[PDB]
Amino acid sequence: MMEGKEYIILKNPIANADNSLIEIFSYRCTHCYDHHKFNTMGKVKEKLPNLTYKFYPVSSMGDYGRQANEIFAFAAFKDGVNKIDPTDKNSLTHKVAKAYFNAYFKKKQRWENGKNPEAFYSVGLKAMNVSKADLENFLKTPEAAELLKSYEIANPISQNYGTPAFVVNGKYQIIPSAINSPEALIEITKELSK
Repeated sequence: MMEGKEYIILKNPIANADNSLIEIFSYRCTHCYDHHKFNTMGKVKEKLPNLTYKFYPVSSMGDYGRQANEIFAFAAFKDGVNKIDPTDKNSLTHKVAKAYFNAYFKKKQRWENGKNPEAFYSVGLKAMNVSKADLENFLKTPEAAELLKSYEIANPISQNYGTPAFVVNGKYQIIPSAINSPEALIEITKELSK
């Protein structure tokens, strides 16, 4: 509960993020994979059901960060329409992250280092069971523009301590040395979110 020990105050806050825990992550981030395997954010949601939980991908990370942002924005949008929390293991967000984490870390896939975005999109499109056209049409919408703009802030936040980064109410990033357990993450989030 002390600035500079458990948390820092972001110089610029995430817009529209009151009463929320947001995980800034990358598909090519190993600890992000760990936190997905043990569904950390889902554990927080269980103990703090009334917060909003989001995942902000980091477009500046990986050869395909910019394409991943599109796919995750589409998953977030659809999870929203479907009223499934993105920390739910049945969400499209979770299914998409699982597929990319699996591909990147277990299969050591790199999709030709940036030269084959079609193969990269396909992992996410298959995971969501939608077509490339669905994605192209989503990307024409204002809802897509808003999600993709909101994700821009994940890039400067990721430079504070790397990924994953945990941001509460859009204003405070939990300092990673303070997160010694999901219990600690929950306690800190509960303190910072009131």
